[PDB]
Amino acid sequence: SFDRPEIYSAPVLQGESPNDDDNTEIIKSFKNFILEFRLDSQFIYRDQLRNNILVKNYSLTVNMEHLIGYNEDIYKKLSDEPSDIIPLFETAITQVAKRISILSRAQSLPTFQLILNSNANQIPLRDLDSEHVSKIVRLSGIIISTSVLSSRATYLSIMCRNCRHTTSITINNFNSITGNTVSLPRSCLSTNCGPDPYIIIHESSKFIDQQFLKLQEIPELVPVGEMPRNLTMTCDRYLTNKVIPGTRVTIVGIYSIYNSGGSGVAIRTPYIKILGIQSDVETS
Amino acid sequence: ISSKPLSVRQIKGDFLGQLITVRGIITRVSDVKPAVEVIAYTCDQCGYEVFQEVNSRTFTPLSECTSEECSQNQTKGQLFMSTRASKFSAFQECKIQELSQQVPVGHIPRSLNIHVNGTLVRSLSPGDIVDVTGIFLPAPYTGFKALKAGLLTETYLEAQFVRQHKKKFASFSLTSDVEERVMELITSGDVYNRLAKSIAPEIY
Amino acid sequence: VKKVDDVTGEKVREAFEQFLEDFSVQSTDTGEVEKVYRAQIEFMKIYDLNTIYIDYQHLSMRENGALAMAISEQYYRFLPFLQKGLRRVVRKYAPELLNTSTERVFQISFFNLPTVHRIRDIRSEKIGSLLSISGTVTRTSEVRPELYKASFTCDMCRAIVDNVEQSFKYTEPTFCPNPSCENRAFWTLNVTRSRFLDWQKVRIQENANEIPTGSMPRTLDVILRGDSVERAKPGDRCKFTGVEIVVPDVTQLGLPGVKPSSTLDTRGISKTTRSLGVRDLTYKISFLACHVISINERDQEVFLNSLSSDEINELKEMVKDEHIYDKLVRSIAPAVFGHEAVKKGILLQMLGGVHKSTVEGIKLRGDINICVVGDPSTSKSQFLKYVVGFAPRSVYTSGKASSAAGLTAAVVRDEEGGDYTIEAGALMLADNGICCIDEFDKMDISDQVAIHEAMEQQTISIAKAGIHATLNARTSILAAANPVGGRYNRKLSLRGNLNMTAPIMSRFDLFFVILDDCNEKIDTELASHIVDLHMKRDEAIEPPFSAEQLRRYIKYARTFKPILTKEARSYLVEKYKELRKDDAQGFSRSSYRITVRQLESMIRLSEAIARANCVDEITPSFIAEAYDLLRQSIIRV
Amino acid sequence: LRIIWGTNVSIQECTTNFRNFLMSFKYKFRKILDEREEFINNTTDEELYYIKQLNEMRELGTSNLNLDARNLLAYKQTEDLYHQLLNYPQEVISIMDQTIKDCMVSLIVDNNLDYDLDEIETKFYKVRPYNVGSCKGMRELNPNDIDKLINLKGLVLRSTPVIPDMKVAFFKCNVCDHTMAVEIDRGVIQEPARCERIDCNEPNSMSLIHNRCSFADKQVIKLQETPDFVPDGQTPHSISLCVYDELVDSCRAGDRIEVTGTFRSIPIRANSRQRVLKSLYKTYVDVVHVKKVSDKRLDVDTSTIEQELMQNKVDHNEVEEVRQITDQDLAKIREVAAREDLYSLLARSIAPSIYELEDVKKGILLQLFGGTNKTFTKGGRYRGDINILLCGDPSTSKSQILQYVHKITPRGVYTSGKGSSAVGLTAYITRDVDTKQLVLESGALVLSDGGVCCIDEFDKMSDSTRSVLHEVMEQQTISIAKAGIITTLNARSSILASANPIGSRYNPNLPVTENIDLPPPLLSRFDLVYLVLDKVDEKNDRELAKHLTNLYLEDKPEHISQDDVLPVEFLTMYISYAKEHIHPIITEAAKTELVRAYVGMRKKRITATTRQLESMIRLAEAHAKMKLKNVVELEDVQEAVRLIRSAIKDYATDPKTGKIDMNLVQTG
Amino acid sequence: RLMVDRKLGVVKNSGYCENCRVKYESLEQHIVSEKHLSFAENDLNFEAIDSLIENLR
Ligand SMILES: Nc1ncnc2c1ncn2[C@@H]1O[C@H](COP(=O)(O)OP(=O)(O)OP(O)(O)=S)[C@@H](O)[C@H]1O
Ligand SMILES: Nc1ncnc2c1ncn2[C@@H]1O[C@H](COP(=O)(O)OP(=O)(O)OP(O)(O)=S)[C@@H](O)[C@H]1O
Ligand SMILES: Nc1ncnc2c1ncn2[C@@H]1O[C@H](COP(=O)(O)OP(=O)(O)OP(O)(O)=S)[C@@H](O)[C@H]1O
Ligand SMILES: [Mg+2]
Ligand SMILES: [Mg+2]
Ligand SMILES: [Zn+2]
Ligand SMILES: [Zn+2]
Ligand SMILES: [Zn+2]
Ligand SMILES: [Zn+2]
Ligand SMILES: [Zn+2]
Repeated sequence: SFDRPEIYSAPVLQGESPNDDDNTEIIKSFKNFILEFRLDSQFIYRDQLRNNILVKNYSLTVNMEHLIGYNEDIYKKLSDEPSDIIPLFETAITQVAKRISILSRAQSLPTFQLILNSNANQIPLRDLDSEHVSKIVRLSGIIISTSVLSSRATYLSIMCRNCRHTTSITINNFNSITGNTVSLPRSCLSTNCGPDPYIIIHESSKFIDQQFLKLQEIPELVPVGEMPRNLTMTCDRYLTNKVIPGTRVTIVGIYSIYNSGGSGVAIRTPYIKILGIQSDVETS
Repeated sequence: ISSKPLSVRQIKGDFLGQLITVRGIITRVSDVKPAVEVIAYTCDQCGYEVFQEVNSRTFTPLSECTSEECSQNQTKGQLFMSTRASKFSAFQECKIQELSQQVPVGHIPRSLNIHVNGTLVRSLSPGDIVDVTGIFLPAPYTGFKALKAGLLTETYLEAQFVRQHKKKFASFSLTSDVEERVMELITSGDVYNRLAKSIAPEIY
Repeated sequence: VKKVDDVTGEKVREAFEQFLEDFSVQSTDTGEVEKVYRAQIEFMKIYDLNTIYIDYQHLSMRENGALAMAISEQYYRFLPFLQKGLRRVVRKYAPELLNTSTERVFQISFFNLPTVHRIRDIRSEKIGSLLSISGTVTRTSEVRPELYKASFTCDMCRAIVDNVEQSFKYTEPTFCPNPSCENRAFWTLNVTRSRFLDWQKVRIQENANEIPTGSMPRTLDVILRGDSVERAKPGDRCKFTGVEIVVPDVTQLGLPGVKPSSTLDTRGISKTTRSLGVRDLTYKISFLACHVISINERDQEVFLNSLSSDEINELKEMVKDEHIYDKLVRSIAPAVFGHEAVKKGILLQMLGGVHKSTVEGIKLRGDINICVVGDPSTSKSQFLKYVVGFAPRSVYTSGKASSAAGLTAAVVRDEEGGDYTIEAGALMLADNGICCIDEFDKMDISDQVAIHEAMEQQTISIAKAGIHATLNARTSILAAANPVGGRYNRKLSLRGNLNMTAPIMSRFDLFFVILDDCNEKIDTELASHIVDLHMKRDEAIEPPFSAEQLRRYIKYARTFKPILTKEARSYLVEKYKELRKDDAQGFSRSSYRITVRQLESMIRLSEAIARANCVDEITPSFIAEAYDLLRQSIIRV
Repeated sequence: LRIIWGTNVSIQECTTNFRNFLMSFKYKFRKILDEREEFINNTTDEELYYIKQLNEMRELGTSNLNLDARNLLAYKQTEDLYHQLLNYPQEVISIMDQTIKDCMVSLIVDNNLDYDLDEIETKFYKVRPYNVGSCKGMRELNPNDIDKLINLKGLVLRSTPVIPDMKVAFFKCNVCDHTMAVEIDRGVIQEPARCERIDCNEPNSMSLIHNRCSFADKQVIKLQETPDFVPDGQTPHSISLCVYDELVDSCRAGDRIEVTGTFRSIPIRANSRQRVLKSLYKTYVDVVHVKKVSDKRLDVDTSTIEQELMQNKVDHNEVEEVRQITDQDLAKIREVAAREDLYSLLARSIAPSIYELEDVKKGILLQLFGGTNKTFTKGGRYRGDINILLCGDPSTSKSQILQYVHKITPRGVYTSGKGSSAVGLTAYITRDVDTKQLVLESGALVLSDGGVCCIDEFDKMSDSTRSVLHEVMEQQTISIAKAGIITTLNARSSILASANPIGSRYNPNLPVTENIDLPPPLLSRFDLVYLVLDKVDEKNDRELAKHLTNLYLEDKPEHISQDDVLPVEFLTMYISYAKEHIHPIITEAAKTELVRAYVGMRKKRITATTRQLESMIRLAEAHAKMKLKNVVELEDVQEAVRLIRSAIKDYATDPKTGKIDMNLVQTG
Repeated sequence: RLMVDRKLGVVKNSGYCENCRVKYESLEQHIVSEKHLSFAENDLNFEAIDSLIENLR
């Protein structure tokens, strides 16, 4: 009738040489970029993060050209493997934000969202080949649909049915996907109870907003006899309810894939995980 | 309450979790072995020392590092035991038994397991008639599985203090009170005859 | 894929090829240059043998010793290359030997290594290297089939992949023959379509002269493979040449120290955010022998044919000798002084009679059993000491240091949870030899009954643990005993002097009672011999025949079937009558009385004497000599 | 700077201190340390000790330096290095090995010697600290003593065969036959999960080739603790020692050894199926040094370990089996052997604290010397082991004489007669708790091989237990044929038996054989039967009472209550030298005297068998070996005959009837 | 790899001495040490220089 043995660690020695690709080196370099970047003798990102913390806006807006001006290699990493590098940037923002918030409360916050925008060259919606898959693309267009906000679990408590084993599943990343990559466990995880024995305790879970937008190539630059081409986009948290249908926008996103465009073999439906929306001057 | 001597039979499950004193005779003492409490490992990748607490009879060693750096990274480090950095306890498992004056009529005395840890080891030897004060604690069941009806638990006594009824001649120290008593014996005179005649004084 | 080639392996193979082809030897004034190994190859071609015998002495000379180092030091590495070189040499010279008459498996059998190692000289530096050891065989396995070239069927592609070489352990293949399947882990072994070798596991103990002070004998498991199986039998001291290998040993769990372990490398593996693969690298040293030599003869002519001419010269001279019986007796136990009847009995026992089976199977036995009893310090154990160390397949044991399971076979178990086995007893390691039991009186009654079970039927039945085997123990028992009270009683019968039970006492053909007396001259002369035996070492021993030629003569004389002529039958009857008349006379008071067992003792003693004289006909003088030898054994009370 | 994490050890400072100690240590430092400044001789205690040792190791080609740990206490700079070595043996010993290599390189280069430096650089030099602090037994070590340099002392009972410990794992590709060779790291070998060749990257292509890996020697030795301090109520303990790569097979069963090694603890897996360890660790010792020579003990019989000695030369173990005799010590030995009263000096040097028993202590000395071992070129063996029985009146110091010969002999087991069994005295089958297997362990008569087995209460042990001693006392072997063990085991052990006559008093009415009450077959095997009688003589009482009461004048007595007695340190060395280097050869005059005397004795009463002639010879040889004589004259035979006659008290025994004339006893 | 600073756990003239083959932290204690005094008092070590002292004079 004893308790749960604990496991803990402490740094004693230098380990193996910090390698540049290590997630912890990448997080350190993002943290240094956030804390040390200067634009016109101003720590623009540090001040922006602090102000966002004060207004309870748990997100950071970053221009990727500023990242080019700081570290080109890890800009390459972000622009070529966004799905693996964006969570590291969000972790760096979360650490810096925790430090800033605790240091500023004397005269918890969730994982921060990286809303990255850019002014680089934009790929036309008709010029998206299969080489852009799982990569950061900038593409212009017009929003023709904005779905209702849907609730996505970012932290949910679960309990086994034929037990009372309490567990928590945290979703801080991979919130932008048509499917659900992380589901409830198929076993009790207390190691028989059965398949999928967990139920969600909804009064102790945390949820976030998601929205489906429908980008379309502007109808001015369309072939005379063909359908204008549209593209599904998914945004979450602070990128929701930012634009209305009919708004001409510049979308920075990850050109990704989901499985559902009719009769075909091994074909897939492309979409865009939105990392930032840049609305232009529109109807007031 | 914690010092009134109890027999092995008188220690029921109501006394479980309490600090209690058991009066008995020690019948078997094991060798002082190193029982691991917090096993330590070193990781050659991140340079961390990962400590895993041990609570039961057996434990499963860690294979991959669980420190901040390795958990955050994708190339985990394989971590090796560090015996010198691990936390060990001098462990003894003594067995106390009911005295003949405590066993009821027609009964066989029953024994109790005493778990001696730390600097308290080597304070109990077989044949010692002692008052052992310790925390009566439960242990996971170790009997036959088919005979388990519920959450049955074994019990032991995590020894905290030992009082010897008959102090050993080797552990004699000439403190002040020992000295005053010896002078009050000597000054009375006739030590040899007094001590001889005091051996079984009803024998004549 | 470009398979990696072992450059030094190819070089060693080429060096072995030239060694096999171009090696030459100079004959001893009987011919010119002869190529030994090409002749051996054509020999094994004609006689369809599978094993080629390579002399290490011959191999050392070639390549200024560079082939020698590599083969002896890295034998496990260069063995396939040696096999390839031998196969190529056979393919060019005598190309019809490469077929079974699928493929012939070839056994390269190195021997004549410069040094021989003990069991305790075995060290882990020499793993996978050629070397020679020596040891006394205790247990041999039944030859068993070992998977050599397995055939596998894939569950996806039901094709048949063959010639899957099983090096040392069960190994499934990695790639399917059909390109489409792309399977590696799922296979089935089909046993008929597989190939096998012969495997025997010998257990060898340390030799009695190699055990250190206070230590216990060490045991090793030798693996005989190919044509070397059944070449070693329990009791024989054999030297093995082969590879010192390692085999898994799970019993090393709980041993002190950091037992090695292996884990899969988890870097360069591309996780996405339990694959343990942990094994125990605990091994024990075993031996894989490619050559066994010991360090069925009943036919006379085959024995004389395979024997050196000079030894024929001396053997026929010994036969031509006139007092060959007396010289043989004087050559038995030269260290002992003056007990000549006991030496005669020992010589006849070491020669033996003939085994005769009746129509219904009474199976009369022709092994002389001798008991030596007497006063203290009369050389009784110095005759048992002499017999063990001279007589082939002779086993010495003591009364109090023996058990019924140590003399007869036992049912033992090496591993808990392992099956049971029969390890051979003293009465079986001395099969067709002599079991010298010293202090027979000290032995327990149950052990005596166990030995009785072997003296009656010359067989031992063990029905313990699910093993119901009937083992045969054809042994002669030379026993030494002390009378009750520690001193012989002249006024008491032989039975009253000995606590030995009557069922045992009956099967002893001869009872030699040795008594010491305070004779002036005899004591002066025994003492001179004891002190000269102490001053000198072997110059004080002057036997007419050395142990070598005496053993050769006995080996030759054991091949005869003596027959008694017609007058011998009647004189045997007359001598039995004379023994019966001598017994129960009224005043003789014989130590042990006479019956038809004495008559059978006389027949086999006469056969042994005929063997001693090396004649196939038992002259009546031989019956007279046997009668005298038997009669003088009985002591009047 | 830069000390090691978890230790006080700094590599630079420890290396500098150890190098300074090696270059500038003289044994006069330790002689000052041990408060023995008046033993300081300028000739050999003023030379750099370890410089000479390093030079000798360079010349001899050896690789192991035997460092006396207490020497580090003598030097001022290494007073802390002693504690660092004791507390952290691993790091400190590694630094010491490196420092030895640097020191030898410096010795070769700085003195500009001719010696090649290639084979020095590639040689691995090792340090063997032995004389660390001797205390705390083995059971008094706490978990805080894990990984510390401890010193045990005990008896070797058993040793497992050579276990291969993998150091390099040899893998091979099932596809392209490409091989890497992984190195072990703290007992873990990283099995490759992919072929490192860029041509093929098959995941599970690699397979371990067991017979092509690199292995090292490991051996587990079962030791019985014989601590200096034994707490009340505890029983003898058994521990497992681990010897590695040169110390394998250096210890045989029955050896009394002082072993210095690291006190280690390992977690033991509960089951062979799953990987789960037990929370209760198992303790053992990693052996770093073995000492088999005691300065108060006879050297091991070199005639029994010749194969072992020369196997030790091949193994380059450098284990000192026999003590070193210097030229000065040899000269002193010769000078003492040249004395006129050498026999009486050596006899009274045996057990100086036992009262005068000149013949008992003269027989004991001859047994310690032993006869001449004669091996036959054509096959045969004579052993000079002398068996002595001490039958006598109770309270005669028979047991104190067995206790001295047990303590002074190199090997041997002290038994009590009724506490012994026939199986117990020979090999038996036991069960190991580590391997859960059935193994063979030696008996008292086998563990005593090469030494003296002391058997107290020889009369109380039964007839069947006494049966096993016949073959030992005559052939010096045990021919065992039992289930699982059929072999001849060498048992070349002298037998020192003690007994009292029936009725616990030597009744003069009964003859000698009635009192002794032993079968002729066993009483013949004894080369010397002593009748120790407690006669009432007033001067005998006067002097035995002064002797006993003088031992109580001072709390710990220094016994010099004689004319002169040699120290046990000198006595053992003299006896060992005589045993090793002197092999007496019988001369013709000795032969004639031997035959004369044997015939004279060969003329109820105790019998005189042929074995008595063989006790004469060896006894004479023992005497000839005592005086360092390589030949036996008639004086040695006369002394042997006189000792045989006086042991049984023939001068007070009537030839017709075996009565002892109590008035004729010569107690003195 | 395991090295850490001495802040955890535990006379400017210092250097080697080719005479004694030992490193010293203090000149005034090396020259008064046992081995250095023994080396200095032994005239056999200073032999070839002894040729020069009186070869010039
Ligand atoms: N169950 C049994 N029944 C009869 N005889 C047996 C039995 N088991 C062993 N034996 C005898 O023991 C001999 C040894 O052969 P095996 O038992 O096959 O080998 P083994 O010595 O047990 O070796 P391994 O290790 O089992 S291959 C056999 O030839 C039989 O004489
Ligand atoms: N006739 C003899 N020839 C040679 N040696 C003899 C003779 N008689 C006695 N001896 C010696 O006397 C001793 C006899 O010892 P053993 O041969 O063991 O006698 P034993 O008859 O077996 O004695 P028991 O029965 O065991 S008391 C040895 O030293 C022999 O060498
Ligand atoms: N000659 C002696 N020299 C020295 N001490 C002696 C002597 N005789 C007796 N003692 C002492 O008195 C005791 C008797 O000696 P023990 O060794 O007990 O005699 P023992 O011959 O073994 O007695 P038994 O025969 O076994 S009852 C011991 O404690 C000795 O110290
Ligand atoms: Mg005998
Ligand atoms: Mg006694
Ligand atoms: Zn559950
Ligand atoms: Zn780590
Ligand atoms: Zn397939
Ligand atoms: Zn490969
Ligand atoms: Zn100096």
